[PDB]
Amino acid sequence: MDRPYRIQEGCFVLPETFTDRSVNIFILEGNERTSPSLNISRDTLKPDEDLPAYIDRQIALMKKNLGQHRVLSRAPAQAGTGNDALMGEQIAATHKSGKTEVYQRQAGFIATPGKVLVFTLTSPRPFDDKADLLWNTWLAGFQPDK
Amino acid sequence: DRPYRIQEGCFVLPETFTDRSVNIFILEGNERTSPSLNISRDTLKPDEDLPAYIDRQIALMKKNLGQHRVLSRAPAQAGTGNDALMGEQIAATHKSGKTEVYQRQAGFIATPGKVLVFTLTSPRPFDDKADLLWNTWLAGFQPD
Amino acid sequence: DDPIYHTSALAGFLIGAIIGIAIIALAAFAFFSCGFLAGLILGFMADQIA
Repeated sequence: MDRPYRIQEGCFVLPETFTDRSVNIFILEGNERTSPSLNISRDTLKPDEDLPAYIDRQIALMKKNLGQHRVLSRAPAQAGTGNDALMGEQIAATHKSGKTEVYQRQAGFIATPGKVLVFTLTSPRPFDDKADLLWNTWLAGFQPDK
Repeated sequence: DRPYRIQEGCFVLPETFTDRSVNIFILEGNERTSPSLNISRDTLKPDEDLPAYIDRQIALMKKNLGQHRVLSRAPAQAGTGNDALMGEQIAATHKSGKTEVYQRQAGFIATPGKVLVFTLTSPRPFDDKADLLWNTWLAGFQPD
Repeated sequence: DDPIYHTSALAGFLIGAIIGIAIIALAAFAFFSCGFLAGLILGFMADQIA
């Protein structure tokens, strides 16, 4: 059968057999330099895999597929505020793309049983106060569907 | 301060952001051998209407994809009744090595200057099931 | 100039067409369409037409 699916522009019906692999991408306008961009992706937990193990597997995937992937920090993260906020984990990490070092924050949360929601910020240069505030303002304003 | 909705919830974004999200739906475990659906976005150039935009997209695909062929172009509708969106759809093929894919793509002006595109892809010529999926998918869209 | 941070042609029909063929023809796309690697999906897409 067909189930509802919601996007910014409206809703439609999707056969329940389809897995959602949508990647949201938000391009922001720069000032003097190129601006960080934002991204939301999805994943499925393996059987008996908890979030820390999932994050480990993702770090390994980044190392296998990218150049010079380097974890700079790993810590708890929170999506939203109040009773419905999601508790998860985040990293900050760099990698090399051609001649340039790319900076990313990536946070994972179990939104529903077995389902991971990932929030990513990507910058072509080191984080600054503006980029950090964007990250925390974005995560804090997420309102999970109840 | 601008709200944004996804399946899992909603949030706020900077005021001037451009949405380049790609919705992607696959039949997991049969991804290489089953139909897939995806939805993408674009922005019209100044003074560019939808027919001219699709003209431009067709040329981009011929330039960037392998042996891209447009087999048909015809009116399309996203949704039903009063709120439906008008647009155009194409049927096409292209290749990546010795793998040929078949696609239907439809584009619509969702809001002023903003294009919404629906793409159905199959590794095989479209059978009756795939045509039914295409038409039920577009007909069920409800603009916000 | 980098499509990860700027508007580009990787949008609309073009990206829709690339995504469909990639799902079928490129095993690596399963990794760039989920989890952490999906953060760089547009970089992967650009490489498929360069």
